[PDB]
Amino acid sequence: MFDKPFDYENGSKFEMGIWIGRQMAYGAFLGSIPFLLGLGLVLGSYGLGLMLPERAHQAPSPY
Amino acid sequence: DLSFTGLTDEQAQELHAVYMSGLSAFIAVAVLAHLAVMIWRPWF
Amino acid sequence: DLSFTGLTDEQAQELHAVYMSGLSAFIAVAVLAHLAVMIWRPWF
Amino acid sequence: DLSFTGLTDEQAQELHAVYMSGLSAFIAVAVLAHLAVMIWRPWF
Amino acid sequence: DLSFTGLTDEQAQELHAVYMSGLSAFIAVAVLAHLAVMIWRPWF
Amino acid sequence: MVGVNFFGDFDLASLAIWSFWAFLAYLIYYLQTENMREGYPLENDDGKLSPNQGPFPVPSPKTFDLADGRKIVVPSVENEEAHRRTDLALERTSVNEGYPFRPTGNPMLDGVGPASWVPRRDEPEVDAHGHNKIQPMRKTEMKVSAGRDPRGMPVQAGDTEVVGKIVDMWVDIPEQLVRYLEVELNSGKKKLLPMTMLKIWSDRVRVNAITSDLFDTIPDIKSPDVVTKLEEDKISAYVAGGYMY
Amino acid sequence: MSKFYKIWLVFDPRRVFVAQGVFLFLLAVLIHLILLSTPAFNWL
Amino acid sequence: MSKFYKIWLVFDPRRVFVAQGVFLFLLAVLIHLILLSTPAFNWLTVATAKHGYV
Amino acid sequence: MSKFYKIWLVFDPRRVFVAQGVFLFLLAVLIHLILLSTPAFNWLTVATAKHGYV
Amino acid sequence: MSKFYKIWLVFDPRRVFVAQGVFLFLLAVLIHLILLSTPAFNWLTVATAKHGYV
Amino acid sequence: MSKFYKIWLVFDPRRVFVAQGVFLFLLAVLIHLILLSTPAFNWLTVATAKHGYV
Amino acid sequence: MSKFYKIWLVFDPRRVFVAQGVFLFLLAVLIHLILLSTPAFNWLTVATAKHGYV
Amino acid sequence: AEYQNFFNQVQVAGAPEMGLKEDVDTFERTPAGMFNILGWMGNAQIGPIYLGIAGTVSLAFGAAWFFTIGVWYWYQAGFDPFIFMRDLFFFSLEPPPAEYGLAIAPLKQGGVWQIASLFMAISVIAWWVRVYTRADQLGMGKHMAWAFLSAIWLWSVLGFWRPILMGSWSVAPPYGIFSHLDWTNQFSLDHGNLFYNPFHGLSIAALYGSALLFAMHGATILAVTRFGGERELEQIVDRGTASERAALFWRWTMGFNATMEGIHRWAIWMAVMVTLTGGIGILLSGTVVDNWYVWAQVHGYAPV
Amino acid sequence: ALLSFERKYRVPGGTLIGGSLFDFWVGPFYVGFFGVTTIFFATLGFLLILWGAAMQGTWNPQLISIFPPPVENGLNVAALDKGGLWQVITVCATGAFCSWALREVEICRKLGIGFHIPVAFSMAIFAYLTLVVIRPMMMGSWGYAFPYGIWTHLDWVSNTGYTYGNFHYNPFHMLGISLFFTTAWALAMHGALVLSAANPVKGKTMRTPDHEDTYFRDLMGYSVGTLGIHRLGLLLALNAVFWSACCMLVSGTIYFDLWSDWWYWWVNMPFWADMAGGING
Ligand code: BCL
Ligand code: BCL
Ligand SMILES: CC[C@H]1c2cc3[nH]c4c(c3C)C(=O)[C@H](C(=O)OC)c4c3nc(cc4[nH]c(cc(n2)[C@@H]1C)c(C(C)=O)c4C)[C@@H](C)[C@@H]3CCC(=O)OC/C=C(\C)CCC[C@H](C)CCC[C@H](C)CCCC(C)C
Ligand SMILES: CC[C@H]1c2cc3[nH]c4c(c3C)C(=O)[C@H](C(=O)OC)c4c3nc(cc4[nH]c(cc(n2)[C@@H]1C)c(C(C)=O)c4C)[C@@H](C)[C@@H]3CCC(=O)OC/C=C(\C)CCC[C@H](C)CCC[C@H](C)CCCC(C)C
Ligand SMILES: COC(C)(C)C/C=C/C(C)=C/C=C/C(C)=C/C=C/C(C)=C/C=C/C=C(C)/C=C/C=C(/C)CC/C=C(/C)CCC=C(C)C
Ligand SMILES: COC(C)(C)C/C=C/C(C)=C/C=C/C(C)=C/C=C/C(C)=C/C=C/C=C(C)/C=C/C=C(/C)CC/C=C(\C)CCC=C(C)C
Ligand SMILES: COC(C)(C)C/C=C/C(C)=C/C=C/C(C)=C/C=C/C(C)=C/C=C/C=C(C)/C=C/C=C(\C)CC/C=C(\C)CCC=C(C)C
Ligand SMILES: COC(C)(C)C/C=C/C(C)=C/C=C/C(C)=C/C=C/C(C)=C/C=C/C=C(C)/C=C/C=C(\C)CC/C=C(\C)CCC=C(C)C
Ligand SMILES: COC(C)(C)C/C=C/C(C)=C/C=C/C(C)=C/C=C/C(C)=C/C=C/C=C(C)\C=C\C=C(/C)CC/C=C(\C)CCC=C(C)C
Ligand SMILES: [Fe+3]
Repeated sequence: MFDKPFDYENGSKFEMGIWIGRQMAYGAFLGSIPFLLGLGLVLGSYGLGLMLPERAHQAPSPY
Repeated sequence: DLSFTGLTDEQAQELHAVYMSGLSAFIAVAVLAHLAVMIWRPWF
Repeated sequence: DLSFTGLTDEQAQELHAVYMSGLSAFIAVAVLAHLAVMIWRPWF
Repeated sequence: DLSFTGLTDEQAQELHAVYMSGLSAFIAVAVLAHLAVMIWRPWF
Repeated sequence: DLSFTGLTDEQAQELHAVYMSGLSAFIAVAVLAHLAVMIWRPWF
Repeated sequence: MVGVNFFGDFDLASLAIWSFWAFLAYLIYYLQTENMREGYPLENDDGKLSPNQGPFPVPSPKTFDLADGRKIVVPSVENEEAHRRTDLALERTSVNEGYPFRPTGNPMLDGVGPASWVPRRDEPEVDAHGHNKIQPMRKTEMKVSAGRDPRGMPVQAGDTEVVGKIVDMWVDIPEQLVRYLEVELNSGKKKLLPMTMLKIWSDRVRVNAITSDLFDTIPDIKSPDVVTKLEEDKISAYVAGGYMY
Repeated sequence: MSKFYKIWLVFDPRRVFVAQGVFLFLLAVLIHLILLSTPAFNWL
Repeated sequence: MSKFYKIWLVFDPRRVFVAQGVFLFLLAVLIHLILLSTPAFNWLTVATAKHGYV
Repeated sequence: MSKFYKIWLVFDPRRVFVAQGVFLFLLAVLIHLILLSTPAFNWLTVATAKHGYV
Repeated sequence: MSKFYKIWLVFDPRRVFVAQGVFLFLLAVLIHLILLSTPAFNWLTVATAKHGYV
Repeated sequence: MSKFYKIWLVFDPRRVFVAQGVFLFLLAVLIHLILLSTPAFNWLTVATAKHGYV
Repeated sequence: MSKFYKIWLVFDPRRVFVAQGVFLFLLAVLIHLILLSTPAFNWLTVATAKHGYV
Repeated sequence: AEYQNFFNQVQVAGAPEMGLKEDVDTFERTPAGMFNILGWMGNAQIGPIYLGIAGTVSLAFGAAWFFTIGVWYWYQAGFDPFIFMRDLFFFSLEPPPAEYGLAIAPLKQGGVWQIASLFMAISVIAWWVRVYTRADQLGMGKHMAWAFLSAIWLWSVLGFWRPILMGSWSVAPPYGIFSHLDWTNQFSLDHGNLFYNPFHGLSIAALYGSALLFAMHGATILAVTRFGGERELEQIVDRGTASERAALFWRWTMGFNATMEGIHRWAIWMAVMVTLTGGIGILLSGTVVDNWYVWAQVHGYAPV
Repeated sequence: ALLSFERKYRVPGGTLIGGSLFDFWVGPFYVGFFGVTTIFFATLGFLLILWGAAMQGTWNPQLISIFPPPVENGLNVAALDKGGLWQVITVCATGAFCSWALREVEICRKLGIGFHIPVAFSMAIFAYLTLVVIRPMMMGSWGYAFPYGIWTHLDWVSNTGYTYGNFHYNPFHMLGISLFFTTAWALAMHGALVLSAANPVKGKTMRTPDHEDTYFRDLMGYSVGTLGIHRLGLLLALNAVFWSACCMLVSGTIYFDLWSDWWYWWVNMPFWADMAGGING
């Protein structure tokens, strides 16, 4: 529904360019899925820590 | 006629021409962004 | 006359010619970048 | 002749000639690099 | 007159001849390297 | 023996750890060799002997003694030949190795890919007493003790259509486990549906693996009350192949 | 060169276009994350 | 050698191209990260010292 | 000796070429990293000392 | 003895060659590492002392 | 005895040869490491003392 | 007893020989290590003391 | 949305299976019953159990050990049932002090501990004999007994062999919930960060590997239950598509695979290794190495 | 090379991304798009660990250690020589693990089997992300994650555990320990039982599953079954990892004192707290 073949025979240049753009946009969305998941994980954990008591951010360093 | 994709030679040429036009447009946009950044904050 | 990939001799020659053109372009760009860096910040 | 890989004698000879040419080029480049390093910073 | 591998006596002889030539080359190179090390930094 | 060294800093702990390293190397070799009793020697894409066979040699043959007098030598030519499929409807997609093989005809009907079946022995699996392990519940005295009884429920396929009704269940008698559901199609034929590839709702049995058209070509059992290992393999392969096909 | 279009005779363009989109997005993300490391170019 | 083209008679170009692309991108990223790990050759830190904004 | 070509009668070139490529890449990377871990032969460190980068 | 060639009537050449290559590489690496861990025979350290690199 | 050859009627020659090679290599490595662990028989240390290295 | 040979009618010769070899090697190594841990019977220490190696 | 085969959708039950006779005395078997709650994930039958001599000895002496610990706890509570519940996890039956060495100690000062330990040892030996003999009478291969022997090895190193080598029963762990955790922590503290014991690391690697391997094997078998993959023995003698698909999954994933029979060899050795290496690691602590961090520094895997 | 039964299973289809672009094998390894990404991430992580070893100055494999940025750095992207290399390696590891799971999903789809293996692997991935991402961010800094070293991360484990006294007293920790022990015990029993059925006493025919059920019913009065034992092993391992993750999640975020002190609410319940006698007076 997102990755579709192109009808090269009986196909205009403008449609070909739009199709290449759509394929690359779908690829960009697929590549954005892990970036968005990681950003959400990090920021949500940080926000939850911000909502934690004050002692959560004062633990001794394990090194 | 060596083809691993089911594409004819002329179809490949036209597709490559369209792809290269888009690539040049993308390069131009990237160059504009780099010039803006260089004016704002040079890294050299 | 062995051919593991099924390609003929002339097909292999044409593929190698195009591949060497691409490699030459890549190496030329790399050489230009290296010369620019050597002028900007020598490491020797 | 004995052949586990299915190749013939002459195919093996041709492949080995090409492989030896590649190895010779690699060794020549390595020797030049080692000479340059020895001139610039000897390790003996 | 056993053959677990399936080779004939002459095939084994040819294989051994090539293997011994390779081993002789390897051992000669190792001997030269050891002589060079002994000259440079003896360990006895 | 605290601080007592055999030589240098080598003490009892060092001896123990190095002995363990040697023993672990031997154990890894032994475990890898014991797992090479099936599927070897290796072949190429044309079915011919592969030039490379790996660093681990195939172990010496071992024999399994069956209760009915049959002997199985697992790393043997006979064992490989008995389980080898023939006349596979497959075609190479490339001259190079490592590329997939293309099904020439109907992959589900031809039994290739995810619909592949193995030619197991054409006899039913038996228990220690010699009785057939899997029998229909009408031939036993078992009763439904929990869950939902699917007998009499309609069968809905993956295309949202009714293809028949459940008439009986097939149970692993030694394990007291339901393994198959018997369905009477609207055409009057009876088929066997694996329990592991269906869902039992409150009012229906849903089979999403295959559609209505494929229910008629499910492989059949020769005898109405006995299912053999080969028939089990064929039915399971056919039903599981519907997810891809 | 002018014979680069034959790359579309090797790899099917649509899948290649999807993969290129993935690669370009991830490369841009990586470059932005690298820029965040230095305060001078930290835009946040 | 003029006979190096015969490598395409040995190796499938598609898998070779995939491996070459992965290898070259990996190598470029590795060299850039090595240079960034060295403060003397970290061009961002060099620009920071040269222009003096942080 | 000039009968070493018979090695290709024993080993398939494709597997040998792949193994050789992996071996050479890993060996070159290892030697370069060994030199980099030694400040006497770290060329970036030598250049930094010579040109006064830090 | 001139009958050592008969070892190839007992052992398959492919596995023997693979094992020999791996064994020789590991042995050479072991000897080189033993020399490197000894400062008296570490050629990099000796070169550094001889040429005053560090 | 003169009829020790009959051992080859009991054990497969290939497995015996492989086990013997592994055993001999491990034994030689162990003895060499024992000697290297003893300063009086560490030939590298003796050479260092005699030739004035380090 | 003149009838000890019938032990081979009870136990497989291959297993017995392999187990005996492993057992004998382990026993010999253990006894040698025990002697090496005792300085009064460590022959390397005795040689060092006699010849004045260290 | 597909059936994951974690729980049975329907249960069936007939007369319970009373077991094959073989060379087993059926007079020692109890009656059997059903428990439908256990039939969702496994078998609903609480089948017959063999009584015999080894089982009776093991039950009697294990109950004696349990009741000895219990009556010691009641004595520590001063007959108070409320104190018994309040401090149940804090009660401890400690070994004799180091002054008494390996000799029999007074009841109040470790004699009760020695009595409980002897009862426990008798029970464990009887249960090992039971495992071996139940395997033997059915004609099976004694693998369970050898697997149990590794755990017995670790258990006896903790309580018997290492105390004998150290010269006192005091170094053995006590009988208590919290007290034996404290003993474990104090052992690590006294022997210099047991993390740096190489056999401790091997045992941890084997435990992690046991969890990983059981996860892999269970997921693989449940994945091929479409083709009757859990019938492992029949797949061993008559290979089906389930075994082939499992082998091909793991071969395509990591380049090598197992067989339906050899995967269980992997499993048994991985599980045996944790106790096998742990016993050695514990036995080396205090008798050969008394500070594992200094030992690690000497042997090149701790910083100096 | 191929196994003797492998040819009929190497068919096209089952990929998630790219169609047939990467639908091929390299030796025994199926590649796919996620295999390409896995090889990239794994090689980059390995080479960056080697480079961090070069910066550290040690080539001993047991002494190499890459440390996260200091606690004072917060959640910022650190300099490569000041903990940023650890962050890059962490990103590479996460990418490699996720790509491995998705490649396993593709292989499952090609072979027509279930996804139990990738789900179980995702459980371990969740545990790893808990130790390196979730807990350090809830504590406000990347500096609370463990380092990448064979024994230095053991030092991290020791210090983190002793931050809260004796870590044995964490209840979720006790549950995870019990589950891991049970998993090892069950694995030993299952392997031994299957091998003893497959390798009977010499002169006896191969044993049936009825023999296994009879054996475990004779020994302890209950048999779970082959399907049951596989389900139980999988669930035991998954629960062990999940409860270990929970034990680490609750420590340092909502609990900061000694767990041995946590255990004293039961003792200090007022209706028996002052009752003289016993251990706690
Ligand atoms: C789980 C809670 C703690 C922790 C606590 C401990 C403790 C406590 C111990 C270990 C031990 C080990 N841990 Mg740790 N470990 C953690 C997280 C990790 C992670 C990770 C990315 O999540 C990894 C890869 C490791 C890796 C390792 C191994 C070096 C070793 C044996 C494990 C094993 O066999 O497992 C089962 C897996 C298998 C059997 C399969 C094979 C796995 C191989 C052995 C992994 C090798 C990794 C290699 C050294 C480095 C990887 C990167 C390279 C670039 C490839 N740990 C976290 C922080 N770990 C033990 C040890 O000996 O330490 C010295 C030990 O005592
Ligand atoms: C601060 C505490 C110390 C420490 C101190 C110790 C000590 C001390 C010991 C271990 C031991 C173990 N530790 Mg450690 N350990 C620490 C940190 C860790 C960490 C971590 C940080 O992640 C991990 C994963 C481990 C993991 C492990 C195991 C690998 C190992 C053996 C486990 C086992 O099977 O036990 C339990 C299993 C048994 C005791 C076997 C029992 C066998 C008998 C026959 C069965 C029970 C008897 C009878 C039937 C009972 C009644 C039953 C009735 C039905 C009621 N440790 C730190 C560093 N650890 C042991 C070991 O081997 O170390 C080398 C050990 O003795
Ligand atoms: C490979 C190492 C792993 C392993 C292996 C292993 N253990 C094993 C086996 C194997 C292979 C067996 O064959 C054997 C077995 O039979 O398993 C079912 C056993 C076994 N491992 C056991 C436990 C066990 N294993 C453990 C560990 C492990 N065992 C390792 C992880 C642990 C841990 C982690 O601490 C424990 C607790 C048993 C279930 C069993 C051995 C049974 C046994 O020895 O019984 C004799 C002991 C007793 C009878 C003690 C007393 C029991 C009761 C407390 C008696 C008192 C109560 C009375 C009956 C009722 C009172 C009611 C009211 C009046 C109160
Ligand atoms: C139920 C959870 C249990 C489990 C499950 C599990 N793990 C699994 C699977 C399953 C079901 C797989 O299918 C999968 C597999 O393929 O197994 C063969 C895997 C796997 N479990 C593995 C290991 C492993 N599992 C562990 C734990 C467990 N896994 C849990 C107990 C541990 C522990 C406790 O330490 C380890 C070490 C791998 C063998 C494998 C996944 C292989 C993989 O991801 O491959 C791609 C990545 C690489 C080849 C290398 C990447 C390297 C990085 C880029 C750089 C290094 C980064 C790392 C953080 C450094 C760490 C240093 C250490 C000293 C800390
Ligand atoms: C750590 O290392 C760092 C990050 C520091 C440095 C490492 C760096 C690297 C290695 C960076 C990049 C390597 C590459 C290889 C980057 C990308 C090269 C390419 C090949 C980019 C391709 C851009 C192509 C693009 C967007 C597609 C353009 C096509 C667009 C729609 C579709 C074509 C349709 C076109 C209709 C017509 C429109 C155009 C006009 C003029 C009308
Ligand atoms: C700390 O302990 C220490 C390390 C000090 C102890 C030191 C220990 C040892 C144990 C050192 C070494 C012992 C050995 C055994 C060293 C190696 C001896 C060998 C066996 C060297 C082999 C050299 C063989 C070489 C190069 C191979 C020559 C073969 C070359 C190509 C292959 C040609 C044969 C062919 C090609 C097949 C073609 C022919 C046909 C008919 C197809
Ligand atoms: C710190 O120091 C370190 C550790 C980093 C040192 C480590 C160093 C290394 C290992 C450096 C590099 C070793 C290599 C091996 C570098 C790369 C050498 C190569 C071989 C680069 C190749 C670049 C190839 C390039 C651009 C060509 C791509 C080819 C193309 C566009 C053309 C192909 C398209 C085609 C042919 C048409 C074919 C189809 C038809 C129908 C004719
Ligand atoms: C710790 O120890 C340290 C690291 C310090 C030192 C230890 C060091 C060692 C042991 C270093 C290295 C030992 C070796 C043995 C390194 C490798 C030497 C080799 C053998 C290099 C081989 C280079 C081969 C090269 C370039 C050739 C590749 C071949 C080619 C281009 C030729 C292509 C061949 C054939 C195309 C196609 C023919 C097809 C037809 C149809 C005829
Ligand atoms: C109302 O409640 C009643 C009174 C009915 C019962 C309540 C009972 C309780 C509360 C029982 C138990 C609570 C506990 C906490 C039991 C034990 C838990 C543990 C953790 C036992 C751990 C033993 C742990 C280890 C290492 C022991 C290994 C023991 C050994 C090898 C045994 C050593 C054997 C023999 C030493 C020494 C023989 C030498 C002589 C001189 C006799
Ligand atoms: Fe199993």
